[PDB]
Amino acid sequence: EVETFAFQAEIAQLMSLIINTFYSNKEIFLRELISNSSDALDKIRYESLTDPSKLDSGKELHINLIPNKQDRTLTIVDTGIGMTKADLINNLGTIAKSGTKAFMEALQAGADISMIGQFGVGFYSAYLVAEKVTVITKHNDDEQYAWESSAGGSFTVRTDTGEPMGRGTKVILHLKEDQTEYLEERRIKEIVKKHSQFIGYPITLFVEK
Ligand SMILES: c1cnc(-c2cn[nH]c2)cn1
Repeated sequence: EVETFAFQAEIAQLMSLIINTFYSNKEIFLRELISNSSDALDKIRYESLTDPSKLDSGKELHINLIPNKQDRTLTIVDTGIGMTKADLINNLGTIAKSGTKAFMEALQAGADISMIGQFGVGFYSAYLVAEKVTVITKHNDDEQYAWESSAGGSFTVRTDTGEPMGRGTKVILHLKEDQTEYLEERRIKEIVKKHSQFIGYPITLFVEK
């Protein structure tokens, strides 16, 4: 049972701009997704300070980077607070309408795409390198759901029957054919060292057989 939704016009405009603008510094997508994971881990940590049972779904707070050259996917896994179904539909827990508005005024006033995270819509930088993005998420107050979009103005939401997560979010980047450098160990290591050196959670880069 798959539900198909239309993006708000402003968000469709944001994704088309990310996809169509010539902009070589694509590597910032990873910084933005790791920063979102860190924000999500901060949220569940804060809730656990007054209610330890919030971590019954998983005590470990971490970020895993899982490249898969056979599937041509880069997966970013975190054990943060996760998102409800309502969060997923409402632009993955962002204020993307007003964030896009501010972002696009900044771009016409000197800014470049690498500053997207300052406007709260850094998730959509995934489409710098991915032709399709799948988001699997589990919030303590909801069931496990799968969000998916290949842009084109629509996204889908369905209950996820796959591997249970416990709690957190898994962003699966189905990479573009010419963006497979982000599956190489030394390239991922370089980007993490360059842009995410002060993230306060363990970031584990998985290796492949
Ligand atoms: C990218 C975008 N959003 C997230 C997230 C996780 N929990 N809540 C929001 C993670 N990575």
